[PDB]
Formats: sequence, structure tokens, C-alpha cells
Amino acid sequence: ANLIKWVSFISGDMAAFGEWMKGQFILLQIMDWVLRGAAQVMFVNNPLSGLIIFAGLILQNRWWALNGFVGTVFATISALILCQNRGAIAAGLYGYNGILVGLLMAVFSNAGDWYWWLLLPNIFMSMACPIVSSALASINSRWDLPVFTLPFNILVCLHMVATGHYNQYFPQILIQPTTSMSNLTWSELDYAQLFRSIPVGIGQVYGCDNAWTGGIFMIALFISSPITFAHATIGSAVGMVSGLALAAPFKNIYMGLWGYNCVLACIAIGGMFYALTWQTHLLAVACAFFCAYLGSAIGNVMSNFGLPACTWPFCLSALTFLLITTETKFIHKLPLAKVAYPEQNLRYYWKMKKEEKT
Amino acid sequence: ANLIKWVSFISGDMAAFGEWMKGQFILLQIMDWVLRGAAQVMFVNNPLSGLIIFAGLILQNRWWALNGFVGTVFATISALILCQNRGAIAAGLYGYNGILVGLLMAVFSNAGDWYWWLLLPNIFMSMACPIVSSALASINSRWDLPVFTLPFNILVCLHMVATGHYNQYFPQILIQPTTSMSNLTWSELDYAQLFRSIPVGIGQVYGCDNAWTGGIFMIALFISSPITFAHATIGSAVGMVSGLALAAPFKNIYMGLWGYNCVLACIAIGGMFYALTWQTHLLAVACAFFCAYLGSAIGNVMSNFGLPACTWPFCLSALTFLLITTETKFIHKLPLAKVAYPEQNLRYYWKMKKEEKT
Amino acid sequence: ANLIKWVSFISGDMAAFGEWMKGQFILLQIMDWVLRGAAQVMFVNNPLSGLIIFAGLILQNRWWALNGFVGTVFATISALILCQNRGAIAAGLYGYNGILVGLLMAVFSNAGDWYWWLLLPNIFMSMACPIVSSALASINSRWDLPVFTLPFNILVCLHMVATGHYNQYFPQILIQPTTSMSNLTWSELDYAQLFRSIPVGIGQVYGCDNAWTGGIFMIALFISSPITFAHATIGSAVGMVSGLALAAPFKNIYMGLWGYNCVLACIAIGGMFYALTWQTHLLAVACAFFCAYLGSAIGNVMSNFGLPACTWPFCLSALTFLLITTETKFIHKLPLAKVAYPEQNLRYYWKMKKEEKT
Repeated sequence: ANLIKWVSFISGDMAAFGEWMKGQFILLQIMDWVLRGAAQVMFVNNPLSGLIIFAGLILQNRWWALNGFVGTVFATISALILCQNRGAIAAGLYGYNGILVGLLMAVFSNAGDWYWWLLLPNIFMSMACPIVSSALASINSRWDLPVFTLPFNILVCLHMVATGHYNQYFPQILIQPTTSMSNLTWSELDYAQLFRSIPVGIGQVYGCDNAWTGGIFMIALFISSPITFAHATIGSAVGMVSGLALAAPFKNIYMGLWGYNCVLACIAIGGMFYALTWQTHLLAVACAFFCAYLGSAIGNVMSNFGLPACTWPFCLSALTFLLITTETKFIHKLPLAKVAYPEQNLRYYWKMKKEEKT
Repeated sequence: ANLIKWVSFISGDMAAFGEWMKGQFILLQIMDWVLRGAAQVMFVNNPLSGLIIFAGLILQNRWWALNGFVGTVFATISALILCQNRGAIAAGLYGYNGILVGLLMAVFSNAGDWYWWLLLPNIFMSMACPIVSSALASINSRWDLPVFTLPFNILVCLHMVATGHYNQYFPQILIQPTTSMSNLTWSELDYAQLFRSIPVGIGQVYGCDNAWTGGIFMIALFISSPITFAHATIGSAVGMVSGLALAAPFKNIYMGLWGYNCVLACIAIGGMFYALTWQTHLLAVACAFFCAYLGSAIGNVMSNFGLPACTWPFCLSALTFLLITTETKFIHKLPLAKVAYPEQNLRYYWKMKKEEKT
Repeated sequence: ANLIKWVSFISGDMAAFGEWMKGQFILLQIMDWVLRGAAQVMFVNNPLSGLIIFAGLILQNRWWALNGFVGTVFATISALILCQNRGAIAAGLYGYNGILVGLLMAVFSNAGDWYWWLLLPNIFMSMACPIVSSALASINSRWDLPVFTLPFNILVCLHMVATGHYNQYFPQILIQPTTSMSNLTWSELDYAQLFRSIPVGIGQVYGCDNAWTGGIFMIALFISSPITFAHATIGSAVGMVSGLALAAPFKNIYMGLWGYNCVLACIAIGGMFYALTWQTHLLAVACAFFCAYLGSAIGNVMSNFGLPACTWPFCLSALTFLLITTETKFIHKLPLAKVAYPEQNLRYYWKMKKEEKT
């Protein structure tokens, strides 16, 4: 029983911890919001999971973790100075874009490790994450649709294309479009790495190509909500099978470059923003297949500009599947105000169902 | 008199045939909806015209016709399983995207004829045509604007860029941007082919560069509605004159690559979605000129990605001309619920006019 | 006192001159609207300032000035024939897109000076400026957001990409993406030109890289409204400092290629569409930094297509900063119907404030 209580306390949103947090020093609240935003990249509103995510990021590369921390803290500060909202900043909804911006600006920088000047764009871009997010909200809230990772996409694409591979101050890695045909010898497929694509794929959401970091992220997801963990591994599996189907190079599948978009899409559609149902689960799997496929599409499109498909496919596929109108009630699109971790969304669906029956 | 009755029965939407169809077996209804969606690519809601279109497609290339049939039937099935709507699936509004996807995925595939594996994306993309269409509806219905061929554009562009010219499984033709200056010797203009551009242009809507297929399509349009036929030939004529004006290569004009967007735009604006009036006809001609011009623009833009301007210019130009606000009542934008073949739209306009006068 | 009265008469919108203009011949009204639209490129609704702008344009290059005049007059005529509106055409809101289209189609044409055929697209594009503008209004008016220079962007990009550098009739200059790394020797910085970037930057809004033309434009802005002049020079300064920060080539900063977007953004956000406040001024400076930064981004993105970032960054940044929702009342987004020169906007803000207090 002590265990049940404790698990209840560490699982979900940790609402009790949030209400306790609403009282202490503003700096400790900022730390809680930073951790919560770090965790919200995978649709998790949990501080302990955020600490676990930061442990994984530190495990992979310290410099990337430092940039991510700077990005999330300055995105939260910018949300505060712009008086965006409390309960959105407090829930970490203004921090995940910042941590992603920091991490993926560190990842794609050709300058090297511990290029301190890289903090200056990271300070800037993170502080622009709320602004753009608010803007997109004013467009998306008309359809009750989430902003998703759109600010990150827009801002990191701006950074990597305005800077490019050839600027003297903030170089980026060289991304070139495919020019020669690559032969895939199916006899050279390594099933060990092919199945490591699931942990690496779930870890690549945050820029990490390490299997252990992916396992740490899965542990965080499981502590938060098992439904998110299941949909995450299913999304990475559909991403790796879709990559196999579209003649993608095996190294890309091994490095999880075909999974992060799919894990995000499967988490979002399957439970997070649609009420969980077998119809909704099938819709989530279909959206994850579409997300991998459109991920290949966007990667090939944006390789011409020297950019990568960072999360664009997730945003596009999730919004497309979240906009569809259906004449069956079993595909229920939850209102944004009533969106929380998928288990609580399912409990809400049940309450609505019973009440309607009566 | 027997002839008048008969022509009435084969002309327009064949509403009597639709009400009779609402009774028979679901498979025969699926066949009717497949034919109707095949015909609706040129804004025609007619089953007999759809059979004529399939005859033309079989005349040009059997493999392309088979892919188009598979695409339209699976798009209709996907619309059914998603419970999209009846009267939209029954009117063929969920099938034209599928048939276009199949036809133009067959057309741009470098694998060859009777590459059976090509059906697998065609099965997938067609089944994704309703989803995307519904999504775009939720955005477009806010302005009472039609989805048009947007899902086709989005999905076939995704296919041709995610696959590309260099993948091992689903190769695409090589589309490269212009690099050297091409001299146009006006003395080498062939007026016979230059005027064959009209039938070939109207036939290119469906991917066919055959003059006879274009003539068959014109026959189908004439059986459906003469106004659509007139606006179709006018659109192809303005496309070929615009291509002459913009120094386009003569071979492109001969192959009808400058007409399909313009025929679609002229059909849509002139009568189909605007009440037919001399002001509306002039607006349709202007929109068709803009459609050819923006067709050159989109072709040059998307040649960098290795993609073609499939119907994007039609959608963009038609939506732009359908969004304009005007202080004169003679340019009347019909509500979507009251949209049918242009003659019935004109009869509705008259009823509204008389009623308003009284 | 005679001076006060006179300055009042030449400053602002010249409302007295407008009411007097509402009476005379239609041709003289067309001339007034042409001048007013020429002036409105920098958010100035003043005829005398428009005459000053045309004097500057004639000073730089006669052919460009002639194309700009043709574009603005034909855009006004097209707005009239489409029955768009009076008070929008009369305020010049349908002419600035036309004059910009003419000027920048002259600027980027490789055909040469006095290529009379260039008028034919200029006639066409200008007449398409109202249509597209109306279309974008129907989308933008849902959020109470201005169209801005969007039609210009869309239409001149269509022209320069459909024509390209390699067409026989309407050649364009060659814009290639960066391929080799350029070293910036900070010891070669010329502070004289570096500070001339402000006049040249403010003059580049209209395509002019001449310092004297920029000074003439600043004189026009000062006669219209000092707040616009201050925000204009501040925007050009932030553009030139941002260009220095992002390792831009010094020649681009000298030619003012980093200022026009920023001057437009700073004018728009700081006073023109937001009520002027120190918070709004800081938001305008931030938006101008974002505008320069996204200007580099769009230039690098669209260099692949052979296009330049004409005003796109201004439109994107201004709309993004005009869409943000804030919980503080000090950032006030004025309704479009109540938008005029920034001093009158500030007077309106004060009236609203006092009335609310009581």
C-alpha cells in the first residue's frame, strides 16, 4: 500500500507535487518548470521524468545537455517576461521548445564541443520560442489544435539556414541531397542494430543516438504513463519498418533517424489528444506510418536547403490526423483544455460516456 | 422527344440514375462511385462520362488505367471505412483524388510498365486521400472553399520526393532545374501541334499526352455539360497562348503541359463555383492566365526538388480567385452546399435573383 | 502660427487634402492615390511624401521609376475595375504593392534599361495585386491582421521564378546559393559605409541602393510622422548590427540588403499596428532583430530557387509579432479599422485609456 501511494505520487502529472510547488520560492518553481518542459518533449508532464531525461542527456553529451538546459530555462524566462500564462509555463508547455532548440542547435553545429558563442543564438532562439508559439496558437486555437513542436521547427530551421555550413561564426553540418544511387544489400542487414533502432529511435527525439539514453527515456515514459511508453515503442517500430519498406539506408534506420517523428506522432494521436480506443490506436499507427513516410519526404525536400527534417513530419502528420472530421463517435478529439496524460484522458472519456448514456 | 428525354437522363449529374443507384447492391454502388470519381477530375458528376474517361485512359496506357482504377476504388473504400460521408462518397468527391494519385504515380514511375509493387504505394496513398482531404476541409470549410485537388498534390509530391529518382524500390523520373539557355526559333513553330495542344492539354489533366484521349475527354465533358466543355477548351487555349508568351519550350506546349492547370481553373471559376456571368467568365479567363503563369512558377520552383507542378497551380489560382471579396453582386460565389454542374448552378442563380427582386 | 497651421496641413494623412480631393476630377484623384500608394510602402498615407519618394526614385534610376509608376497606376485601375473599395484605394492601400512590383521587376531584370516589353508583365502583375491582396485579406481579416506586402512577395516571386535567369523574353539576374566559405577580415570594415547602411537601408525598401535616395525617403518620413522616421532609422540600425552579428558579407550590409525588412518591421510593430509604448517599442526592436535574422534565413532558402528575399521576412516577422497573445494590456494591438499614422494611433490609445479609467 505504501507502494501504491508512492507510485501514485510519482506517476502522471504529479498534481500533488505541482500544488505543493505553487508555494515555494520562484527559483525552485523555475527549476520544476524546466524539468517539466524537458519531460514534455515526449508529452510527459512529470518532473521526475524530466530529471531522468536530463540524466540521459548528460550521459550522451554534456555540451548538448548544457545547451538544452540553457534553452529551456531561457524559454521559460521569456515566457514569464512576456506574461504568456501560468499553468502553461507551470506545466512546461513553454520549455520543451527551448530544450529542443538548445539540444538540436548543439547537435548540428560544426563549430565543435564547448563553442561558448553558440549560447548566444541559444539564448536568442529560446527566448523567441514563446513568441512564435503564441503566434501559432492564435492560428491553431481556431481549430482546437495544438502548436506542437512548430516553434522548434521554425526557429531551428531559421538558424541552420541563415547560418548554414559556410558562415564564419556559427557553422552547421553539411546536409546534401542524394545524388548517386545507393544499393541495399539485404544480406548485410544486422538484426541486432535493427531492433536497437527502437531505443535509439525513442532517444533521437532529443537528439541522442545512444541506446542507453533511449532506454533511460523509456524508463521516464514508463514512470510517467505506460500508455505513452507503449505508443512510443510502437511508433519507433513502425518507423523502422517504414524505413525498411522505402529503401532507406540501413545506417539511418540504425541511428534512429526514422523513429523520433513516428514516436512523437503515435504518442500524440494515440491517447494524448484523441481519446484512447482501438479505432484511435489504429489511427495512431496509421498516423505514425504517414509520419515516417512524410519524414522521408521532408528530409529529401529540405536536404536541398542544407536543413534536416527535425520534427516537421511529426507536426504535419499529427495536425493532419487531428483535423479529420469523422461521422463515428469512437474517434473522439479531446478539447485542449481537457488534455493531460493519456490515462487521465481515458478516465475523462469514460466519465463523459457514462454521463451521456444517462 | 424521346431524344430530349434521353439526353436529360444522360446529362448533368444523372440524378435519376443516382436515386436508382441508392437501392441496388453495395458493389454496384461502389462501381458507380468509382466511375463518378473518375469523371469528377474535370468537375463532372456523371457516371457515363466516367466510363468514357476510363475508355480514354485504357486507350492511352493500360497500366496507368489499372493504377488509376485501383487508386479510385481504394480511396472510396478508405472513405467508407473512415465513415467520411454519403453524398460525398456517393457523388465521387472522394475518388477523383485516388484516380489521379494512381494515374500520376504510374506516369512518373521509372520502374517501368507492370511494376506490380507500385500498387502498394497506390493502395496506401489512395487510402490516405480521404484523411488528408478531410483535414484540408476542416481548414477550407471555414472560408467556404473547396479542397480541390490538394490531397492529390500533397500525397503524390510526398511520394515522388520521399522515393525520388534514386531509391531502389520505387524510382521516379529525373526532373532537373533549367541550367542552360534554350533558344526558341519562332520559325520552327508547328501550328498543327500548336492547336493539338488543346485536346492534348485537356487530356493531360489525367496524365495523358494523347490527342485522341483528349478528344474522348472532351466528348465526356460535352455529354455532361456544354459549359464545362467550352470553359475547358478556353482554358487550354489560354494555357497554350500563355506558354507562347513566357518563352516556354515548344515541346512543352505541344505535350499539353501548359493546359491542364488552366482547363481545371477555367472550369472551376467559370460556372462551377462562381455563378456564370460575363464578369465571372472574364474572371475565369484571368484566373486561367494566372494559373498558366503560376504553373510555370511552380514547375520551376519544384523542379529543384525533383518534383513536377502536378495540379498545385490549379489549386492555388482557383482558391485565390475564389477568396476575393468584391463590392459588385455580379461575381457571385455559390455556397458549397449549392454547387453542382454549371448549368444547374446558373438555374439556381436565376431563382435566387428573381426571388430577391420580389 | 502660420507655420503650425501649415505643418498640420502637410503632416500625417493630410485628411483635409483628402476631403478636398474627394471632389475634383477622377484623373486628379487617381494621381493623388498613385502618390499616396507610392508613399505607403513605408506605412505613410501622405501625398507630398509620395511625390518626394517619386523624386528619389527618379534620382536613382528613371527606368525603375517609370516601371514603378506604371505598376502603381495599373494596380489602382485594377482595384477600381474590380470594385474593391473606396477609402482603401483612396488611401493608397492598393497601390504600394503595384509600385513595389514595378520597381523590383525593373531592378531584377537582366534584359537591361528601357526594355519596354517589361511593361507587359508589369501591367499584368500590378493588375493582379488587388486580386491576391483581396484573397489574402479574406484569410488575414479573420485574425485582424494586415495583408502587408504579401501580394508583392507572391507576385514578384512568381515572376522571377517562372521567368528565371534563362528565359529568352524576360531574363532575371542570377541568384545562386553560397557554395564556398567567405572569410571576413574585420580589419577591412569601413565605418563610413557601415553607417551609410542606415540611409541606404531605408532606401532599399524601394529597391534603391543610393544614399541620397535614402535621405530623400527619410525626409518624406519625417514630414509624414517623426515616430515613423525614428523607428525606420532604428530598424535599419538593428538590421546592420544583426548583419554584423551573423557573419554576413560586408558588401551586403553596405548596400542596405540587411535593413529594408527591418525598417519595415520596426515601423509596423512600433506604433503603426501596436499602440506605441516602451513595451511596444522593445517588441518592435525584437521584431526587427527577428526580421533581419529571418531575412538571412529566407535569402538563403530562396537563393536555391534563384529568387531573393524581397519582403517576405518583413511580412512573416510582422505577422508573427502581431499574432502573439499577451496577458498585459500595455501591448495593445489596434483594430485595423482604427489604424492610421502612429501619432494618431497613440492619440486614440490615450482616448481609449482615459475613457476606460472612467
